[PDB]
Amino acid sequence: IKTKNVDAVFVEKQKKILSFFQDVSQLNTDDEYYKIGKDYDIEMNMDNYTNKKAVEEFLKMYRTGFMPKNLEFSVFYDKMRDEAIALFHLFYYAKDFETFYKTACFARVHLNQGQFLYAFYIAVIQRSDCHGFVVPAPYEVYPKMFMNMEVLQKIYVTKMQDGLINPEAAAKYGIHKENDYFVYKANYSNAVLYNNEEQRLTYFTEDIGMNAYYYYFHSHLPFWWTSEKYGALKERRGEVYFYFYQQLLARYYFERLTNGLGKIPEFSWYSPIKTGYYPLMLTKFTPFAQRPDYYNLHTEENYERVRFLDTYEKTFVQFLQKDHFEAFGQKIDFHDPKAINFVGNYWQDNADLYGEEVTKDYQRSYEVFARRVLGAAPMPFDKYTFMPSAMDFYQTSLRDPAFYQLYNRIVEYIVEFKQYLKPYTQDKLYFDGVKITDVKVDKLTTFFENFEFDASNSVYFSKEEIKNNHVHDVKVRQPRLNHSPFNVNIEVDSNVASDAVVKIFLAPKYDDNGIPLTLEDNWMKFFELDWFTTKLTAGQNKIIRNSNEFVIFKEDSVPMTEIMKMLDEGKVPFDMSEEFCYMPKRLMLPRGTEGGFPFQLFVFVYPFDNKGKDLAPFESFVLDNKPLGFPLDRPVVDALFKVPNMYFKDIFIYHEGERFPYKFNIP
Amino acid sequence: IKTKNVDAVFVEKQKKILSFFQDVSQLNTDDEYYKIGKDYDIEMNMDNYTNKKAVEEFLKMYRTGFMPKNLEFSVFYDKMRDEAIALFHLFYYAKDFETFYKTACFARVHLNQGQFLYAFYIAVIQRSDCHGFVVPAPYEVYPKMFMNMEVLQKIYVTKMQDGLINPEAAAKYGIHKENDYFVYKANYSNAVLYNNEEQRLTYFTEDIGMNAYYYYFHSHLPFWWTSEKYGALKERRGEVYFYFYQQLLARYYFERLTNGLGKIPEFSWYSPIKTGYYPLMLTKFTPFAQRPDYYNLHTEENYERVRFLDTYEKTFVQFLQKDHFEAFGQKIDFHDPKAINFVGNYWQDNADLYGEEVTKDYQRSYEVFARRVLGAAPMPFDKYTFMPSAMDFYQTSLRDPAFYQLYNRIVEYIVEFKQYLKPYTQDKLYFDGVKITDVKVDKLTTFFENFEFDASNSVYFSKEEIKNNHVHDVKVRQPRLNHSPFNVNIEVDSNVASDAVVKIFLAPKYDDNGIPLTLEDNWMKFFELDWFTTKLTAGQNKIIRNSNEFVIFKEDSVPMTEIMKMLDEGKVPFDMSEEFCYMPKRLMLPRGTEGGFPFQLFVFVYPFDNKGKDLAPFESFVLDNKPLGFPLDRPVVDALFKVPNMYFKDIFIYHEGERFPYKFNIP
Ligand code: NA
Ligand code: NA
Repeated sequence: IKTKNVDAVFVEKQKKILSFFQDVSQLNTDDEYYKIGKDYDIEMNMDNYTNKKAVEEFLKMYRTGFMPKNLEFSVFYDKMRDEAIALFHLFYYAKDFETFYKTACFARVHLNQGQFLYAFYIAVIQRSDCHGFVVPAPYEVYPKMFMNMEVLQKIYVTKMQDGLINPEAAAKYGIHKENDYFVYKANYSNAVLYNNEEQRLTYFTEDIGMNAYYYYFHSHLPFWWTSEKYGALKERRGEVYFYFYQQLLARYYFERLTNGLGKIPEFSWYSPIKTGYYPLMLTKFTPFAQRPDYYNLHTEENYERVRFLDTYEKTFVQFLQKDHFEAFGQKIDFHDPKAINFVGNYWQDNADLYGEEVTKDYQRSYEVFARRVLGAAPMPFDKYTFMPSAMDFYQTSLRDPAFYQLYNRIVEYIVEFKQYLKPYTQDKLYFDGVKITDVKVDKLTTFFENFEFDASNSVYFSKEEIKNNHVHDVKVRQPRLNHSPFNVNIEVDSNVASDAVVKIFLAPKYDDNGIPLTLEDNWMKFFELDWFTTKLTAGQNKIIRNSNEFVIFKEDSVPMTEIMKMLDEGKVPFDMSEEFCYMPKRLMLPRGTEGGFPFQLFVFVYPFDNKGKDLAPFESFVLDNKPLGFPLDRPVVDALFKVPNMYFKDIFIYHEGERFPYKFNIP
Repeated sequence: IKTKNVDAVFVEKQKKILSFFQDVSQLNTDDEYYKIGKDYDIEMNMDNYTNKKAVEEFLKMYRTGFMPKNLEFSVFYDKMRDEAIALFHLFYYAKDFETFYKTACFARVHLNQGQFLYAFYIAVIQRSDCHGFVVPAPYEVYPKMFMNMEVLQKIYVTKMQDGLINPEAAAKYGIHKENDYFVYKANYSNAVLYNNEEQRLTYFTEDIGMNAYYYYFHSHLPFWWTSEKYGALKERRGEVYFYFYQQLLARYYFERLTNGLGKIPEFSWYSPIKTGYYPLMLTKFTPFAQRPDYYNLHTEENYERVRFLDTYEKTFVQFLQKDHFEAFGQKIDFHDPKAINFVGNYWQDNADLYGEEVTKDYQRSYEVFARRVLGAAPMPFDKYTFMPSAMDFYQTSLRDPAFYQLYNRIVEYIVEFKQYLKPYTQDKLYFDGVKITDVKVDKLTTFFENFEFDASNSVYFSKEEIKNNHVHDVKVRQPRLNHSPFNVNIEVDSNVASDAVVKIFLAPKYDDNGIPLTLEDNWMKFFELDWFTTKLTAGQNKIIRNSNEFVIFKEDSVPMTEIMKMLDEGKVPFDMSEEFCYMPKRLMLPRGTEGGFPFQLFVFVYPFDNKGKDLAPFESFVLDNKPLGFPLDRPVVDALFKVPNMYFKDIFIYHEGERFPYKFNIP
């Protein structure tokens, strides 16, 4: 739908990129990438990389040996990570497109496909020549990680059988051929297993968009890499960390509310953890590890891990006990809101915490080991051989209740810091002579709709079938949440011509007992929907803002084949070219109820720095230096806070149509 | 066997020394030491001590009162320790031999014998005039701590009875008279009790040599005393600590392997500990404390102790979290391998950790309290009255599985530091133009053989019997492990005349599942056998090294009576005069199996600093400043490591003869 135009030169480059996301598990020896790949000599091309040191390091490490082709790559393990990072450096410091391309061809040919794709996807994102380029949605690149094993197996069965043996029989199982695609209907995990109440939320926690979303978040801004590239953004890194989780968690909490599930559970490393996770997914070697209910974190195997983790926390508790201290070669003062940077970087243990370009093995990650122990897997066999859990991958992390429980813990500690900050005062927040006299919102209505994604990358083909470009294409379809578009009409009385910023937040109305929600202690349950600017004339004004224009969300990724068609028309998708790392639009609202679950909308209008000139979106945010999530980035005091340029509207989220996703999947 | 010659002046002094290790529990009032002892006045002789402050402190403390004669001294308790240290200062700062001697005479006469012997043994070792002198093996001085109570009681019975009542009946019990010695055959603890699998290792963990060995290690270099005396060695103290345990533990792990017992168990102070220890030993007041299986460390009595211990560890975890920090008035950087000193001193909490000559009560020992809580004894009655456990003494410490579990924990934390160090590079380790083309090793064969030790010091005599120099002498005999001597023939191709160092390590082949062992993660399971130097000529060379010449081990101590005979022949034992603090030779190999348990030998040849001059052993090590355990003192990367001057030979440890020690002790 929303597109953008592109010259034949961009087209050739884009198709070259996408060729690496096409048949990922296998090698076409006839194909151009293979000829290039097989014999390409990095050493002879040394002067075609910006950074000799990087390439040397790569050749060293590579001649030493990388991970093998049959294993499962995860970034959370040292040696694999380092291999990946070196490969990435290689892609990144390539002189030009051509060399980068030749470098990929090599790596595709010579290396573990998981490692390669991790590296490449990030390089494409992070390279400056490649800004403007497009990467396929992660569920197409790694489809095996966006579906339960039931479906995956059905796919393999159908392929072994070279088609359906009894079409009518297959239809009972949600399998049918549609033109030259085989289509699998896919149920969420709780259609087959309801082990605890968390399964109530599967349509969210398993939603291929939510998971892809987290995968983008990491890809844009990996914990091991410095934010150097982004210049000024670097000094805000910590801020972005906290914001991302605090937002995600708020959105998650909304889902919880509408399923009658309340606040996110706390755990202790010295105690068993009540909430299990039974992953219904596997790998060519092993199944993902399961965590039974009341799994005891404190066993022989974890004793040392727990020590480390306990210390990592106690250390931050000590920071909170002083207000000003020296850590990691910086001098920190918790009265300073800019210290959020340090705090965010502390918890993520990222490159910017130290002054470095990449993290080092001895700089041990709290998140890595939290994930590792929460994951409940047995100890890895060797460095390349471990039992995967959902927290070994960004594609799968959102699937485990424990994920939210972990980041909840971290975020909470970060707000323990936020308490140091002076609450915004009356006269910091006032917009003199402007008043929001009314807010009116359209119908807020959620629903489910079937969605298909191309899952072909999961299918293995034959020597003979590959040269024949024989087609066995696979689509997986499942109900995914969506909502109807809606308008927010804001009526404001500006005394005077002024330029304003309008901000829109969604928040809960009551807690799960009907206690109405007070800002004083519920400010962090506010989810930001929109940020925009408006000319405000004297007298009466009215802004109309449509949920499609909301800046914080994106449209669904277009499939590769569709992107591929658009390229022949000098076209490319807009949203995928620029706006990929945002939350998908359909998920903005939690699942409402047939009778209208109560939330509230917080509209806030405040003075914009004129510019004296015309305005464009991206730099317009950077010109006003308000902290992310303003004015709800720190504790509020209700009475000191409320003001005429604020408005709170009680709203109701309805749901229409079929309420349970499995009803779509009925034979 | 290996002896050395000595003038009549040394002889008189040596016999004077040994007279204090002769009848230790009783006083001969007719004897010369007593006459001297009883009336000797320290105050009047004040000007015969180097250090007035020391002697004053002694007289103060002594007039206050020392520990009583009937109790059991341990160095791990404050007040007793301080008394000991003061006594030691007195012995140490004596002007000359004569005064030192007069000082001992006094202390023997006036003080607790345990305290006295602890003090004296160390003073003899540490005094410069006394270098060259010889101390009896600890199992002769403290025989009660090198045998189970069954045997001790048999000794007392036979003495009360003034001999054997029915020789034939006694023979059933492993008791018989042999000339004028009464001989007791002694079984290891598991012949009478197999409470858990650790009992499989008793022939090692109870071996009187291994235990004596640890006792020497402490005596040479007590945690409470500065390494000032040893000059340059002081800056290496921490290094020696880690090395000693890391070596001992490796040797221990070997024993584990050949008994099918695997890796050393981890514990938690907040959890019960699975491995019990049932000491079969006692004291004139009480039995040693027992730790049942699944003994809970976390009870009211230990709550505070655990806090302290937990903190002591968390503190080091924090050091690891920074790489560079200030602690104990030093600035530490963990990228610097010399920081090992600080690290070793941190864990031992020794005098050199602070800048001091002796430790102070307020400088609370991690090892002391770890020992105390692991020991499972109830809380001491008063300062001189406690229930002993095997970890209250260096003579007994090796007997408890918990000992290895403790030092394992510590060592592991220290290798967590070792990860900071940059792995030796290809060109640090290469020996250009030299190549080990072959290694061939003789038959590696272990066996048991009966060993006797004079245990007479455990026998109480009569007023009448003492003046009559009536003889009731006691020998304890038990099978102890040994092995056949063997040659390592190393074939090397030196391009050129060079001087080299050869090093020999013993290491495991597989883990307990048959996974072959990779240096990357098994470097710390390498046990160093030999360090020597060789002229290497151009063309083909071959070094032949015999296990007797291996520098790291020693021959068995000669008994006092035998030493006593040698003195009448202007002779003294060589090994006991210089080489006492080394591991006994017989234990170098773990117990093999009748069919050949697999290990491997690592030979490594590297360039020696010419000297331009002739070479002697002790300073030849100090001229090349390679860290202890080079090249295996830090993590290795297999591929970066291997080199032509290295060689790895698969080897097999056979065992011959009777496999179980109890079969020697059969009536
Ligand atoms: Na939590
Ligand atoms: Na341990």
